[PDB]
Amino acid sequence: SWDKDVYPEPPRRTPAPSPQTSLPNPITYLTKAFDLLVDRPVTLVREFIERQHAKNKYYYYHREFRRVPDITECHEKDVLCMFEAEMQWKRDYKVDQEIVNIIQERLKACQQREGESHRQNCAKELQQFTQVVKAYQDRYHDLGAHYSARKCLAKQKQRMLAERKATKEAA
Amino acid sequence: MLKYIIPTMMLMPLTWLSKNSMIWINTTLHSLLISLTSLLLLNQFGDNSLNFSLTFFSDSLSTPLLILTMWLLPLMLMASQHHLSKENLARKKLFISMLILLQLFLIMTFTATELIFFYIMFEATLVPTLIIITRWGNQTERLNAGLYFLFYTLAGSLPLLVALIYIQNTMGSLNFLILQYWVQPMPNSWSNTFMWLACMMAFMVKMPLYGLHLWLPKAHVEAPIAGSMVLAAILLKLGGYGMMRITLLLNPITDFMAYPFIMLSLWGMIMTSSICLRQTDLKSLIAYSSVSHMALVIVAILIQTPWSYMGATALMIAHGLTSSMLFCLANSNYERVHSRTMILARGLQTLLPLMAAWWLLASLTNLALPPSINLIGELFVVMSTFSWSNITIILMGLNMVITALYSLYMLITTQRGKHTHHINNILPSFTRENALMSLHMLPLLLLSLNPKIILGPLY
Amino acid sequence: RHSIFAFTHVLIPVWIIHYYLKYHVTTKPYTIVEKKPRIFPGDTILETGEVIPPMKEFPDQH
Amino acid sequence: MNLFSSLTLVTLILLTMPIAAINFNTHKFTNYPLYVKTTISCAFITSMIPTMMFIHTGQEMIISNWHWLTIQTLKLSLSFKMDFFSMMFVPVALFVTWSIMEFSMWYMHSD
Amino acid sequence: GAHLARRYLGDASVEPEPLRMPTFPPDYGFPERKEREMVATQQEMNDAQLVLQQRDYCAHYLIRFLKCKRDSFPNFLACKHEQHDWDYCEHLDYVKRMKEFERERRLLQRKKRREQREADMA
Amino acid sequence: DAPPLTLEGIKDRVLYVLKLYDKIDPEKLSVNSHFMKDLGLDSLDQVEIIMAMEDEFGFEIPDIDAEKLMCPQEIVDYIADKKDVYE
Amino acid sequence: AHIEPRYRQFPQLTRSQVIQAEFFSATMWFWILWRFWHDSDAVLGHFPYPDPSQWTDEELGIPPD
Amino acid sequence: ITKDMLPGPYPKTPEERAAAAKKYNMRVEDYEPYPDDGMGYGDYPKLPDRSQQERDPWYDWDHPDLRLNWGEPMHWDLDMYIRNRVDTSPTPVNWNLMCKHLFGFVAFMLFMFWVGETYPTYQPVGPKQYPYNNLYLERGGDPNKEPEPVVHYEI
Amino acid sequence: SKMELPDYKQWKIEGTPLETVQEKLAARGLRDPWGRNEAWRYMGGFANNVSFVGALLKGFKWGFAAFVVAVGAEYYLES
Amino acid sequence: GKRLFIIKPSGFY
Amino acid sequence: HAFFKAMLFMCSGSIIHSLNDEQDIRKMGGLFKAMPFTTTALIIGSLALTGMPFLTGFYSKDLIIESANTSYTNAWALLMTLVATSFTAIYSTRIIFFALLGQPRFPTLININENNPFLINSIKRLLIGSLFAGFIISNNIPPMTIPQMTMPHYLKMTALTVTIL
Amino acid sequence: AFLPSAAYLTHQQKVLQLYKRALRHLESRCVHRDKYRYFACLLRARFDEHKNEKDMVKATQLLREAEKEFWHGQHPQPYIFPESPGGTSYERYECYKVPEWCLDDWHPSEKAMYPDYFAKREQWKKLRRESWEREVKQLQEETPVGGPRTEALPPARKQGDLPPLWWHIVTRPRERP
Ligand SMILES: CCCCCCCCCCCCCCCCCC(=O)OC[C@H](COP(=O)([O-])OC[C@H](O)COP(=O)([O-])OC[C@H](COC(=O)CCCCCCCCCCCCCCCCC)OC(=O)CCCCCCCCCCCCCCCCC)OC(=O)CCCCCCCCCCCCCCCCC
Ligand SMILES: CCCCCCCCCCCCCCCCCC(=O)OC[C@H](COP(=O)([O-])OCC[N+](C)(C)C)OC(=O)CCCCCCCCCCCCCCCCC
Ligand SMILES: CCCCCCCCCCCCCCCCCC(=O)OC[C@H](COP(=O)([O-])OCC[N+](C)(C)C)OC(=O)CCCCCCCCCCCCCCCCC
Ligand SMILES: CCCCCCCCCCCCCCCCCC(=O)OC[C@H](COP(=O)(O)OCCN)OC(=O)CCCCCCCCCCCCCCCCC
Ligand SMILES: *C(=O)CCCCCCCCCCCCC
Repeated sequence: SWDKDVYPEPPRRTPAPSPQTSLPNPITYLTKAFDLLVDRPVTLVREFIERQHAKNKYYYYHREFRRVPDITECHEKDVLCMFEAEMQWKRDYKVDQEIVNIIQERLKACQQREGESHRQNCAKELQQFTQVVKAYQDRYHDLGAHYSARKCLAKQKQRMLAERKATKEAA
Repeated sequence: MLKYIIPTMMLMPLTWLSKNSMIWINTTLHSLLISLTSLLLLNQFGDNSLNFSLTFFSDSLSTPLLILTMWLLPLMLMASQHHLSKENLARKKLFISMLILLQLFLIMTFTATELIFFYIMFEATLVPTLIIITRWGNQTERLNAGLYFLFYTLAGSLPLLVALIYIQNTMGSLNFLILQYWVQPMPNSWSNTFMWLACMMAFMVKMPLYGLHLWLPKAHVEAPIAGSMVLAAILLKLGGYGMMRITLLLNPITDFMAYPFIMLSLWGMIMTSSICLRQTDLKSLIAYSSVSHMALVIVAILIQTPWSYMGATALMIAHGLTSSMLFCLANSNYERVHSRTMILARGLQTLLPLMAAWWLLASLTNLALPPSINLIGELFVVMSTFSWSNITIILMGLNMVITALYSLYMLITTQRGKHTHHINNILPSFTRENALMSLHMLPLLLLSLNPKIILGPLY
Repeated sequence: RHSIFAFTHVLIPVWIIHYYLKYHVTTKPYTIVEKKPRIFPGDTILETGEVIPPMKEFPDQH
Repeated sequence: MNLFSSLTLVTLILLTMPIAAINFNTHKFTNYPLYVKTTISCAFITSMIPTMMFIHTGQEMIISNWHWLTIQTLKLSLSFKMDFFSMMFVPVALFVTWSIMEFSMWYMHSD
Repeated sequence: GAHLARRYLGDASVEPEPLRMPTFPPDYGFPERKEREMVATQQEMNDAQLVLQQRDYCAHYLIRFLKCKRDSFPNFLACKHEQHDWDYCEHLDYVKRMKEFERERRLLQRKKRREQREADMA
Repeated sequence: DAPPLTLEGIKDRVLYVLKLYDKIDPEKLSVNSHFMKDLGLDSLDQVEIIMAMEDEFGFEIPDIDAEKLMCPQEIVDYIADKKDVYE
Repeated sequence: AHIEPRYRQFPQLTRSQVIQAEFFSATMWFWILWRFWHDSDAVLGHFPYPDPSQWTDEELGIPPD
Repeated sequence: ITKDMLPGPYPKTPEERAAAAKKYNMRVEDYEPYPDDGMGYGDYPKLPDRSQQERDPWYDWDHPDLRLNWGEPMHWDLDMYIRNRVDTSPTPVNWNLMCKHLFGFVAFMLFMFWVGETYPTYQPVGPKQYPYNNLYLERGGDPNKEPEPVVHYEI
Repeated sequence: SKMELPDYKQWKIEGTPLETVQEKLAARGLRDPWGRNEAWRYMGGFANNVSFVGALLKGFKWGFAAFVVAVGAEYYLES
Repeated sequence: GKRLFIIKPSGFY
Repeated sequence: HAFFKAMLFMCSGSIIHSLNDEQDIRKMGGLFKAMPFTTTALIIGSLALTGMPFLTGFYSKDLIIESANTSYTNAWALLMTLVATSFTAIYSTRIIFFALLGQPRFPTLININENNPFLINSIKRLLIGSLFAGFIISNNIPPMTIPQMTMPHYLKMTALTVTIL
Repeated sequence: AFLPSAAYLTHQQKVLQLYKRALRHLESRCVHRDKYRYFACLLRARFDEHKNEKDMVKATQLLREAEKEFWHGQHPQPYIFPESPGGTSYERYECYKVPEWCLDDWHPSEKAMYPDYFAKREQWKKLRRESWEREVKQLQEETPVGGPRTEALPPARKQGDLPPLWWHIVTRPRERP
């Protein structure tokens, strides 16, 4: 399974079967046939395999990178510090890529799940998607294929100069 | 990288101490073992490149070119052992030594941590290629083709030497790892304009650029089959590798120095595909197809977006496998009809059905049939050039139409129609030939399953 | 060996694909995402027991 | 959910099985066109069940079963859209293709 | 389809422009005009997932018809009465739209006769 | 489909078509009956006989061959040569 | 037995193909007449198209001045 | 193959023209080269620019797929005038009359689609009416804002 | 083996449109020599083919009879 | 009967 | 469209095989009785193509015409659509006239034979499709728009009148 | 114009080719057999009117304007026979016309599958390679100086000698392999 907080799902509401006609629907008979012929042997083989997993348990871990000094507190042309800062920046860039992927998955899953009323019922997912794409575009767009922490810091300094100038001229 | 350099050098006593009937089998076997061993370079990381020593490293760009290079040597030995069967034993060992030595130069060309070592290995790859073309080429034009191949590359690369030694005197180092952190912006001046030209024109010749491609449909045609395989599969990609290294240093001047070369390549992919529509020589048709495919890689490096680099390295690997297989199919017909004229041997599907299946699959990978990595690289380059300018979709689509046209025209001309009546030495396909075709095609199709190992440093 | 086709071409693939979808695809988020079932006035929710109130009584036209 | 997606993918995998059969052959077949016609008939049968349980409720799903590639923000997955269009076109195309292949066993016989 | 001939081969000053009509106020000519009552609740046709083209003023018969169509499976010829109720109420909505068209056309006739009577008087 | 032609069947069908032609009486006709020398027909008649052969057997005789088939045995031999009968 | 080809004359028919052709033509006309009996509105019309010229001014709100 | 069987430069003397006409296996009176404007044809014959489709299909050609014979001088554009490609055969209608009729038909149809776009047909009805202020929340409207009330009335 | 061809004397064009053709040719002194070759097409089983309204109304009789039977059956079934 | 030999290229290899 | 157009090609291919690879309608004729089952299914497919009432083509094409008439539409596009609807009837009865009706124009060795159960069953299943699939699918698909069912009688009877003309 | 035997077309051959093209295009225009038979007799009368014409200039002029008549009145899609060039089945089976020399490259395990066929093929190959030198010296002694004037081949003259250049005419593939 997965964590229900990061991949949210509203609770399922299926209606009770209320048949009006007298002819038996083929779907319930094919569902019982599926349960007997398919689902129970699959469940038995999976239980056998899960017993074999339970005979010898072992673990893998999530690699924790401690935060190293970033590019702003590294000296100019100091490769031993700015190498660590660049590796930190690239890992943060790849994680932010996967964050945008998670929010796209939420948005598309919402559109399919809500079906025909998706324009009304997926306004929060669309809002979260617009916010995270705005942040990603201010943070990493237009850097080029030779991107680095120096390029991203120069883009941030240019944007902050523009924002400071716009706030200064508005007063 | 020394664990690959040392067995490639040990292929020299392996090819000179072998028994006289064993010199193909031993080199094929142990080069296949080196190609098996090449997969250890896939120890790549999302942040750091696999940095071995002060001399050698391998990021996710050099690694697929290395695996393709170490895979190409047994296939060149399989392709070139039939037409060199009646050769002297010493000249046969010299041919195998030139192939092994070209691989030895290439595997430490792509892994060169420092750029003048890259230049020395990069221009060292001329000499075994020149010896192969001008010695074991078949027709009269191999000497002139060796002249063009030598003197376009050195004319482009001797300004590159002065440019790299200038960077060595200015930055203090030509280590690419140090230049990832000591790169300075290259502003607009005439000095930096000719700096850009000196850093780029050698690789523009090696790709080749349109207008400078005139070494290629003579060097790729007048070579033997192992020469044609290595020239189409690796030696054009040395140029794109050098571009993707050296365009780290050429910013922001590339953002307006790229325009004439982007025009040359966007129009050269139309013109060379149109040239492929009217070729009588099949091998020259594959040569101009290689120019047409490398024009997109030039555009993708010059627009320098991440999607463009991913598509360019995918298209380099895909084109290496596809063009090597197309030259091997052309050789499989040339070893029967003894002519490179495409209209001579016709209707060959009536005679060689499985070889015609290999023709079909190589023509489908040539036209970038999805989900092949041909289409992956083609498609990512089209995405990035559309984001560059929205009007480049006209040229990209017109190129794709002409590419499908000459690919299936090649297929229909050689394989379909009524067979030629006066040709009766069409042997059945040997096991060596079909094995060569499958060892090209089956990795190219398996790479569609897990394509992330050929999408470069910024996948 | 008279109905070996419906065994070897359906009943083994439904087993394989159901095992795959049940223990490797639906174990990952948003792989199999389903449009939620359609709810009408008069329906009873199985997950809640909540009964949907019916529509307003019609201004009858014919 | 479990019946719909399973018979959805079993239809396509059942159609891919005779491609493996024609590729993994040594002998001359015991009537391979009858084998492919029977396979497409049974694929029509397999595709009729998700169509019926779409006609019942309107049940739709996406089967994004295999992550293929992620180009920095574009997660490309093998993704199957089981909507009105797939549910009404797959049995029509399988029924038509079944009739075309039983026509083909007669028309293309001397080939 | 003669109104196309009356708008094109005639004048458009008396014929209504379909993209912008009603041009007249809905109370101009109606003392205490009643509103169109919506029967299907917004959350009811939200939960019924109706198409936004189908969420008109007679969505309640469509909800009843889709409920019968779901409930009478597989007897696909069982709910013709709900379908004809929905079709009849759509027909009545179409008659209402025709009444809007004829109202705008006759008020353009009224404005034309008004300005011609004014040009004759003053 | 497409039952094989025999020389007996081709000769019977060719003489059958030529007996249904009003400028040839059937009691004179044989396989060696030259159309101009024996039967006394025009070259227009020979073109029409070739077109009736084409409409009978369902393939076109080209004019370089149609100008030369001047007896029914030549026609039967040509249809044998272009249908490969008695395999 | 199979069919023997004939010469310049009407070919041999099977009884099965003739009764199948007649049965499916009869099924076509039975279905057309049956659905035209029960529906009769998908061809000719479902609802009576009202006449706007015969509509009064009081139901449309046209005040006389 | 050898030197004096390969193409050469443009023939200027009549004996060079006769030697070239012997070389390309054709008559001296039928041998015309391409005109020496320096384009790079040499002494190669200018054949009458026909497709291979116009060749006699009933003749027993040496290359029946190509309708071409052995030793026959090929056209310069033989790869272009194959039957898989450009056909120059005589057409039942004149070329200019075909071009005029096709261009006039396409232009008339585009002009009439533009006229029908300018004069569209429709039905004598009002606009389709929708509840809840023309479906404000359903069309993605934000609930913090409040739309103008769009009220529809009975008629 | 031996496919026995029918009589060539039995294909006489009297009673066919070939007769009308030869009459309208003999009105100007022309005579047709290939009419008996074409005469099999218009005689025997291929003579008197249906019209187009006869082609569309194939199976109308049995279909309308089945329609009468089914309407009578549902009128007797409601009671 | 009268089965004809079908000339086809060498399918052994 | 899938059912009756696949069946029209299958009936044409039955004619092509029975007339020894003959694909030209000027060398056909008289197949109303020599090929009775192909004739039956070709007439049924032509009627479903032209929009005969309550066959499979009716439940789509009649709704297409009744929705293209009753909409804010390019009028020249609508008029060319109706002229195309007439032309469908014209070429369908061209197929029926030259292929089936009249007198034989094919060569004299009649190898007409449609007696394989592969051919009979393959045409039969698409024939049941061409009779009933429009009705079955139109009653099984849910409503996705609002169908226009009120229109004047010259506008409801447009497709049938133009097809009969 | 273009023939393997002759160097030209005679006037009589041009008239006959015109008459055949005119009847075929008329049959395309006049689909039904009785109506075609009527108009074909009318066309036969139009050719029989100027038939006994002894002025070659007048006959050449009538032939030329009759070609203009035919060009103005040709069917745009005339009926072509299926195996005739242009037809829908023309050169369809050329992909199944494998030449005879491809049997020489078979493996012996599939030559063992047909022992009598290859045992009967070896005497054909033997017969051809003993006929070859005699038919070459037959051609060189009968052909005049300067090469042959026409593409006609001479037949065999002795008994026991095969006709010269017979192999790729006799051992050509069938039309339905
Ligand atoms: C890691 C595990 C991987 C396992 C799965 C492997 C996945 C695929 C791998 C490659 C498959 C193709 C290789 C075989 C064909 C080439 C040789 C040939 O002609 O054989 C014919 C021969 C049978 O024919 P024959 O009649 O006896 O003789 C040939 C005839 O004379 C004349 O021949 P012909 O013309 O009649 O027949 C040729 C026919 C001609 O038909 C065509 O050319 C049509 C194909 C194109 C259109 C249809 C496909 C379009 C794309 C959709 C499919 C991909 C995506 C699907 C997913 C859903 C959508 C996202 O082509 C085929 O039948 C090929 C079928 C497979 C097609 C794959 C795509 C090829 C098209 C070009 C590239 C397209 C993009 C790349 C796709 C890559 C996918 C992995 O086949 C064999 O005997 C098979 C030999 C063994 C093959 C092994 C293949 C895998 C080897 C990998 C080894 C290492 C990994 C271990 C796994 C091993 C698994 C077995
Ligand atoms: C493939 C064949 C053609 C290959 C073309 C290769 C590129 C074309 C341009 C090459 C220019 C020469 C190398 C420049 C290296 C730049 C290094 C550098 O520091 O530059 C800045 C320096 C600047 O001087 P500086 O470095 O001393 O000063 C410090 C910098 N400033 C000025 C800011 C204080 O540039 C130069 O000194 C001159 C550069 C231009 C040199 C022009 C001469 C060559 C002309 C073109 C020849 C092309 C090949 C012709 C033959 C082909 C075969 C027959
Ligand atoms: C007859 C042989 C069948 C198998 C018989 C033997 C097994 C018996 C039955 C049990 C099933 C096997 C065990 C479960 C299966 C494995 C489960 C699992 O987690 O697998 C890991 C994964 C599942 O995906 P994933 O998301 O877990 O991992 C992807 C890997 N990363 C994250 C690194 C990118 O892989 C597979 O299951 C592989 C099967 C792929 C099936 C589709 C192949 C497509 C072929 C064409 C390729 C090109 C398409 C390009 C376009 C795509 C769209 C854009
Ligand atoms: C919403 C927008 C809608 C727009 C709609 C209209 C847009 C397109 C306009 C027309 C352009 C395409 C048509 C022209 C090219 C047609 C080529 C073709 O079909 O060739 C077929 C030809 C043989 O055909 P045929 O004569 O039928 O053969 C009968 C038997 N001999 O075969 C041959 O002769 C062989 C030819 C081989 C070489 C082909 C060379 C031509 C290639 C043309 C490329 C066009 C690229 C367009 C790029 C557009 C970018 C925006
Ligand atoms: C006015 O006439 C409104 C109807 C739509 C425009 C005219 C459509 C004319 C073609 C359809 C009817 C044809 C009657 C033979």
